[PDB]
Amino acid sequence: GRVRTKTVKKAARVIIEKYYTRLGNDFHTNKRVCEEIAIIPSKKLRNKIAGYVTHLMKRIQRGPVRGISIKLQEEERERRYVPEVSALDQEIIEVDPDTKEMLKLLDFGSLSNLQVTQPTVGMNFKTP
Amino acid sequence: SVQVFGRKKTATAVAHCKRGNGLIKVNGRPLEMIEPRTLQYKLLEPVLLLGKERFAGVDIRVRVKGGGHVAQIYAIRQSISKALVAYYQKYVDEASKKEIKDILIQYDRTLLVADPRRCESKKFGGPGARARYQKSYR
Amino acid sequence: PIKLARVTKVLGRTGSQGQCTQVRVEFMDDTSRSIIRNVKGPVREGDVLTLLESEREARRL
Amino acid sequence: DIKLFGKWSTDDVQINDISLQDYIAVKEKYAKYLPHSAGRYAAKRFRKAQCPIVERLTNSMMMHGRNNGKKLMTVRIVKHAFEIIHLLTGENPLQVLVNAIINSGPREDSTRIGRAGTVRRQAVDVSPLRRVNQAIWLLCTGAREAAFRNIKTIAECLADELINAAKGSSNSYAIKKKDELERVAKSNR
Amino acid sequence: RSEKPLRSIKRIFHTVTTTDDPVIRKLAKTQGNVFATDAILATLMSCTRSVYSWDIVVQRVGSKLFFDKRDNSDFDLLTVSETANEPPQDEGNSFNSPRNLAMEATYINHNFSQQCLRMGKERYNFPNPNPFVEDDMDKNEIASVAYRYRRWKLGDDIDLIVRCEHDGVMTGANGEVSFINIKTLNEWDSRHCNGVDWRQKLDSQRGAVIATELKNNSYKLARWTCCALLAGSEYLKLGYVSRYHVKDSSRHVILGTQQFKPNEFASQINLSVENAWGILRCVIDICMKLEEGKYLILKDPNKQVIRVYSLPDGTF
Amino acid sequence: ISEASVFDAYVLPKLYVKLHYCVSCAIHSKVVRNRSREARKDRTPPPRFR
RNA sequence: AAAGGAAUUGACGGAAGGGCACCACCAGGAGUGGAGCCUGCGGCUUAAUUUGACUCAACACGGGAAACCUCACCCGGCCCGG
RNA sequence: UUUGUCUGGUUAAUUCCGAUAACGAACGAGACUCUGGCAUGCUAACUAGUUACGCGACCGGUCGGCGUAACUUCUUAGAGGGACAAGUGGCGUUCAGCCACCCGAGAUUGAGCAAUAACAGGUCUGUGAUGCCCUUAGAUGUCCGGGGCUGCACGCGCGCUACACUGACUGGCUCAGCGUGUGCCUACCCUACGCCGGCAGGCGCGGGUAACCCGUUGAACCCCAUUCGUGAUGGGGAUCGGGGAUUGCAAUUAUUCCCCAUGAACGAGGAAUUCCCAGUAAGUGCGGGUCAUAAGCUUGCGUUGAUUAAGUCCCUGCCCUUUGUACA
Ligand SMILES: [Zn+2]
Repeated sequence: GRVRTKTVKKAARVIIEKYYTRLGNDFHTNKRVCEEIAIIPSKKLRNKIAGYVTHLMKRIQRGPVRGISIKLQEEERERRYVPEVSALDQEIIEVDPDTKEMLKLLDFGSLSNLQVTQPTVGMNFKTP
Repeated sequence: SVQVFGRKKTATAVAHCKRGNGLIKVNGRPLEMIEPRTLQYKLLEPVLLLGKERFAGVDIRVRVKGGGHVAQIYAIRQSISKALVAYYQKYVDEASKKEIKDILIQYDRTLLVADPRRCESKKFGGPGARARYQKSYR
Repeated sequence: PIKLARVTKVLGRTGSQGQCTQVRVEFMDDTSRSIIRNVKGPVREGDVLTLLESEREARRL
Repeated sequence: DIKLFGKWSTDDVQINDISLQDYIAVKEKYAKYLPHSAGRYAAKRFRKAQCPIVERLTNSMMMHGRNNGKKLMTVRIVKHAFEIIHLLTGENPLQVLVNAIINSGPREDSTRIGRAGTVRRQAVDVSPLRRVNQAIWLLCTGAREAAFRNIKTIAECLADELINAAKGSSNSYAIKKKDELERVAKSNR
Repeated sequence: RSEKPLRSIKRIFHTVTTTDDPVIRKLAKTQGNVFATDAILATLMSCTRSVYSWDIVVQRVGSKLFFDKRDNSDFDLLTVSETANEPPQDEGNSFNSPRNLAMEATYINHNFSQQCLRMGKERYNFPNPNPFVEDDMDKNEIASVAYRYRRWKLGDDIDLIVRCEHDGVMTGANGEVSFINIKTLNEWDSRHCNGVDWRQKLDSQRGAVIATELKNNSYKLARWTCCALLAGSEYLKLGYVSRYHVKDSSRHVILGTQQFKPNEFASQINLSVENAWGILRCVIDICMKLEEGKYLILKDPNKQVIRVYSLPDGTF
Repeated sequence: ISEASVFDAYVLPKLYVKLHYCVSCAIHSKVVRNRSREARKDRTPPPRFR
């Protein structure tokens, strides 16, 4: 089993929160990055840290990760909608007539952009 | 001129390969004079595979030590193949090295690539690495 | 007679002692159907089975 | 032109089954000069199938404890047994080994169920790699047990065993036990 | 995983009818009562596996009976993925219609029949000429093809002459020359019909692949080993090609090749030699009792039933 | 059975057994098994569907 | 001088359900158990057959394969190093 | 007192992902040390070698055969480098990861280390570690001498040797590797080579406190020819007689060895059961221990080297969750 333990995937994430301007997608660059940016004892931890920051940079640039901070949103405020006509600009709004009685008794409904539709017959809304 | 080894085990063979009119000698005896003859084709496998024209410029002298007999045979054939490929990369052009390496690797990878397996140690409580003693209950 | 079958998918190991896999077997010889049979031994997809009795489907053991 | 033992062509022999076409490794890539490869083949699931069939054949003759570990003894035995095939029958012996292994793997078998010691068995069928290696085990039994106590030596007995599974005579312990352990799967149904 | 690109090779490809052979017309005078081509007499043997439709003419002139082929037909075109649990159904403007994929198939067959040879060698030549081409053209652009006109004796005064072929030769294992029939299996998109990626899947499992295309391509593959034993071939070779990216057929790539024997290839594809000649003769045991006129043998597009049809006046 | 029926397309009948069980022989017969102190308030019957 | 009520943690079951392990089985191999022999232990005899250990967690274990020393053990005697 | 430490997925692992009144952590696991696998790239060297020479010996080749100038491939061993599930395809609540395949020496090398806390587990026979009780001069201190632990109507266990033709016996041939080597106390050592015997050995000159001498550690199995021919036989070598040598103050209750003789069950073992997943099981020898003499045991080293599985909770134990108590 090759599951990464707590230190090689917490330490890799605290390495990724700062120092994002140095990291990349290739493993052999980040492996050489990791000794200027940290004090790690011997290399098998450092190769495992480099493997997880390469896997995390493989993950992270196509969407949000839960564990990573809004330094991601600093990338999405650094790198990144409405329609032309709004979806609330429709020209006929169907209104079933209890709403029309409400609008008439709120001193509206003299103005007509709406169209009242026919009331339902049958009251079978419950489940058996 | 190259000398380049091949090993399988604590058996170690290195061939001394320099320029000539054709030769193969394993510790002063030629390749048709080695003792196991149910394994005669293993040492002859570059001679049958590459042909005697591919050896046509070299004098190969093989010196072996260590190991058993069969591990010594498997180091002889690997050292011979690495001898010809090291001569071919230094003195012949590299497409000939490419042709000789795909004709040698695709047949058998122990002709060019070593064996990383060594004998694992005995530990206590049993007569081998894994086996354990008979452990009566009553 | 004797109908040959081809494996498309493996459906997990089964049995009391865990010895028998069961697979989806599609027939080749004169017939076309896709059924479950259970095997003894290691299978991969693309294995060819040889069924003496040719009809029986096998749920569980 | 890779020839087995210096003398055997691998170019011409006929695997007449589809199910063992990738599971008897004798054809052109697996043409080797010798039945020794010193391989790393049983280190993964399904790398032991594309070990050559001759290499599996000489390793399965190493079986009992007087003859454990000794490979070149069985290389010598399989060499003289293949020459016994070429002298007694005179056909290509690689068709005799292919015909023995294709013909003698039992196509149906039985499993034990019944919660560990009340005997009610159930019939299922056999995977093809299990058929190939079951066939080599039923071919290496027979011949050693039929040259255990005899004046006959082993090489004639083993080559005759591969002959006797290549043609299907029912003196063959591979064929005899094939029919028996498929007919009890016929019986527990 | 070390593969080589498949180039497109332009040669002139001959589909010659029995009537369009003048040597079959030259051999019409002095021998025989039954004459056809080994494309056609395989299809009477391998009529048990066709799903898609064709026709075969029966031509009786006197006591000399001829099986000739249609002129506006896609009869050489291979069927594709035919016998699966789900066939290709798709439409013409998509790439994977059986219209273009059959047209992809015999383009790919005629490509690899010359691809796996050297042009540079001297050919193994026969002392006879091929008669439907004049030898004075210096373009030399034919494929390597042989034609062998051989003679069988069948009882009840029926003489079966099959116009057969051989398509290649290689140097043998002992110093012999050894005769090759070349045909080509093809892998168009291996996801849909339980399909296996041969770059991945035939590295141990060559035998999964034959079981796949016995299940997919049975009418195509059974026809080849039908004509093979009539050739009496010393070797059988089958070719494996695939397209480069899985949707766009403009490029295809050769992965590798396999070598067989025809009885090794008959029982592995469930061809029994006794059944195929019997359905060969049953049409002939009918059609030697028929009178002169025009005839037709088809396989139906929908149903598993064939007919011998009297063709009325002057179609073919 | 279906190859022996003289009637074409005879759907075979079902067996309607109404079983009462005591409280001792359900936990012997595993029909009903002992549950937690806080999931005893679940009186929805157990699912038979996937 | 407690008997009892309700509730928590733990141990236990001749309860229900999961999980792991070749000190588990399954696929299987070399074996062991039957045979002569070295060796330990139970008994039996001895003046003594010293001794600890008895299911893994005793029985080629005390690094214990002791001819004297080892040496505890027996038969007889010197010895203060009271 | 509980949640944190869990319905689930995943892991060799409370390893992680995910769910979430929990958020962040510590010990154990993992990390770490030692070993194994790679380097024509560095450092390199008469107690290590290669090779171009110079000469000798033998019919261009052979020479571990005798001595020189360059190099570090082979030997030794440091300093760093290197493999990370990193690259690709698929599966996957698109998250842990899992599977497949190239490039690669290498895509689970093996051992040490080992938490909370407990058992009436073993050891007062390792102790000038010991508390008390005991004996303490016709001693249970302490020495010298014969005897003992070795005895056998009989069990149980660890092991060795075999039940043969893949063998046995006789000749030939050719290859290892961990390491040991002259001692405060104290006599106790590794052995070359020459002479004499058929052996254990006798006798003398030498070398060695060690990469120097034993030692190229000329190991066994395996390999190649001879004979034997299914017989309790030429397998089995148990038991049993006379003789020679070595050790030692002393070999009887034969310590060990060799010569000759003798030829017992045993022909592949029944219910139960032991051990094991790649240089693994097993076959086969060689060192260390104990030792004035020394291994059927143990601890290592190598050599020849596979079948079979790539999973399950049926069995056997064990942990966990829910549940019942009048048990603490
Ligand atoms: Zn009841």
